[PDB]
Amino acid sequence: SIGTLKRAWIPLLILVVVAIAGFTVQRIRTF
Amino acid sequence: ARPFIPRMIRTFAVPIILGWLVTIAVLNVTVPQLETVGQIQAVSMSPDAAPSMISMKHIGKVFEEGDSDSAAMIVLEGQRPLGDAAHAFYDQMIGRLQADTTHVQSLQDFWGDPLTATGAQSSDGKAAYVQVKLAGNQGESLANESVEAVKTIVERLAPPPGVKVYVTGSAALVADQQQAGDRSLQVIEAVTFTVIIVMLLLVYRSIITSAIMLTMVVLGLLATRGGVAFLGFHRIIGLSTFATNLLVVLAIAAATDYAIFLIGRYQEARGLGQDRESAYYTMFGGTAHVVLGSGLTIAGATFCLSFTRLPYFQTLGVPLAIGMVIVVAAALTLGPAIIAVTSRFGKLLEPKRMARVRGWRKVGAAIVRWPGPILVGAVALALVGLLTLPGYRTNYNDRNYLPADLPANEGYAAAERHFSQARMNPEVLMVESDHDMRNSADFLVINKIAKAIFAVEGISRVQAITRPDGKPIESFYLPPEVFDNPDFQRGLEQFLSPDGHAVRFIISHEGDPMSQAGIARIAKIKTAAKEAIKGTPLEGSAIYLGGTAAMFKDLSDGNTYDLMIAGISALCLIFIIMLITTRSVVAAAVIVGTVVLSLGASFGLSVLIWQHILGIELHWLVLAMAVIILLAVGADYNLLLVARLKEEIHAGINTGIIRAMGGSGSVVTAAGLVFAFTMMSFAVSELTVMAQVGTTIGMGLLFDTLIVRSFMTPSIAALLGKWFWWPQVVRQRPIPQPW
Repeated sequence: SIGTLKRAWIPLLILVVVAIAGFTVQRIRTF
Repeated sequence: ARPFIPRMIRTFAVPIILGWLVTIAVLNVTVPQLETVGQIQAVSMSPDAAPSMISMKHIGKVFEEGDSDSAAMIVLEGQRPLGDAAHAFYDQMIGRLQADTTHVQSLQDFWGDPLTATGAQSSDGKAAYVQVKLAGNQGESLANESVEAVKTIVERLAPPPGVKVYVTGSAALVADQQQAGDRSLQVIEAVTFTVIIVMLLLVYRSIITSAIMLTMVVLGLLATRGGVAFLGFHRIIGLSTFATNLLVVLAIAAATDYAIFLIGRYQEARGLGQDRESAYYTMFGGTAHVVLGSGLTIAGATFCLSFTRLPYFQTLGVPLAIGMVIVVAAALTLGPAIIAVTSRFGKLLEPKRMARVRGWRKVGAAIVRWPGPILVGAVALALVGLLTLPGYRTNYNDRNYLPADLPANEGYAAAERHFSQARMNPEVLMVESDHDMRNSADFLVINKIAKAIFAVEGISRVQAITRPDGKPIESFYLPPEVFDNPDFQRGLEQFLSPDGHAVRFIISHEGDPMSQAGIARIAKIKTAAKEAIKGTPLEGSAIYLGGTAAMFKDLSDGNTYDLMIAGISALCLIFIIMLITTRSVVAAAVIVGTVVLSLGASFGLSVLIWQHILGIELHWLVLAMAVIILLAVGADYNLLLVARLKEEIHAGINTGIIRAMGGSGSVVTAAGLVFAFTMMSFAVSELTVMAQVGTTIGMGLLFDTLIVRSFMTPSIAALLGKWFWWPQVVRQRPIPQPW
């Protein structure tokens, strides 16, 4: 339903941003 | 009505003030200072995973010469070719040095041996040198005390007439650089204090109010210093002098920012014509969340800075995170209390001769009516800044960033007069095989290795058991009967491994080993050795390259990757906080873009001023610290301005922009100018690295505050209009009202 995906867009956007940032930083740390 | 927190902080003002005073008093009396704690608990500079560090450790282990990377040189020069009295002095010198065991782990004796004396002595015979290995890795205090001890042993005994003796090498350089830094914080501090006071008197044109603001700044600084010192004293967290320096500077920056924010908001509210209480309540309610968000985002970014793989940055996150937490708590609790008690007592915080908000409303009117031209002009200046960036070179030689009167510098100069190379910074290469190298065939292969390494572009001297003086430019043959010669036995014990499974070559560069070319040369050295051993029975052996050049190459690579990590983390956190505070994706995207553009332009401008005109290249610490401070301070200012804009957007967007300007542009500009010029006062400093950092940060904040933040961001806001708050829906102007 739209209710849970438009009331919770800020938290999910923050979670995805943190997810990609963490993935890329973990990938960089091994260089 | 009156929210809980502001009342709880107003009613109990005196108890909170006394609590803070007693807490700081205890923290600073029962604990040493930050600098002493950082001294007693210094940490290494080179990460353990660096191939240079591993190679140095392994070379030391195999030859039983210690497990430390530190080293130093003693150089003898005379007005006449060195004679037998010089030899006697030198022999007594090495005896006295090797007598010590807790400081000098091992000593490398060439000049004594007549076989290698030709390689250990200048061509004209007026100079000689020896290498002693100290105790305690680089950056540790053990190395400093060890080199001080060696220097005193040197100066205790009287030399022959006509010869002087000096101590040199990287160890002496770092130690005496630290001493010079210790002794070079008096006149620059005096001028800093006077510039601070004049600038404050300029901003407030009063003596009492500047006094109160300085009171707040100093109490906050003392609180953070005492807290971090206490936490680090009991080995809870790790510290280093670099961390202490940055912590102090950032503490002053944040403390002055928050103090001016609170005072300015209170003063403006008073100017609007309210009493002495409602003004306190409105300033708290309008600034507290901004302060809290700014502080916590800075703390989070600085903590995430601890996820890297370079000691200069890894050991730096936790101290600043805790320091910023302390600063935020102080500014939130002591601050409002002190304003309340000061304002209640009498007439001390009052506005007079107001001429700032009028001018800033005028510039607001200018920036709302014609956003196109102003935006394009600001972009033009930014491009003028940016185009100088791509041509930018760095320097790793720390010698020429210090005054010329240091004893290490004079020993260097005395070394440069008789030697045609940079013999004070050698390198060592080691090849380790699984069989004995003490026979003719492996000696021929060693000669091949030495010859191949010699022909590298810019390698001047290469010393090896085959050619002790450093010029392997001939055909050669070593018969197997020379191993019986005791002098050859001393040579072997000097170069080959005692078990016979290794050899090492001592390589000296041309010109400056710690410039870009010197750093690039070491990879070529390694490749040349690998190709020289290819096809011979030594094929596939292990190659270890130790020295200072390897250290700096690996440090540079780590620096690049670590800068990327920190940039990504900081930009993500700024985006997140903007999104939370304003609830727009476009606004956060615009602010992030503006920040990146501003940092690029400011660093390009600094490169223009220093690298091109003045002709001296920048260090790299300059880049790191400049970016850290600029990021933090810019995040703070941007967040305050965007929050204030969001506050008064209901009566149209144009009126909102002009009122937000007239209300907070003055405050942000005052804070930016005060800190920028306080950082510009470091130009007159003698030390070039700290002068460079001060100037970079000062110019960065001047450009940021006067152009990027006062003309460029409000112009973008006014130009984009109602699409600056998407996905929220806003009207570009309210319903018309009847006359």
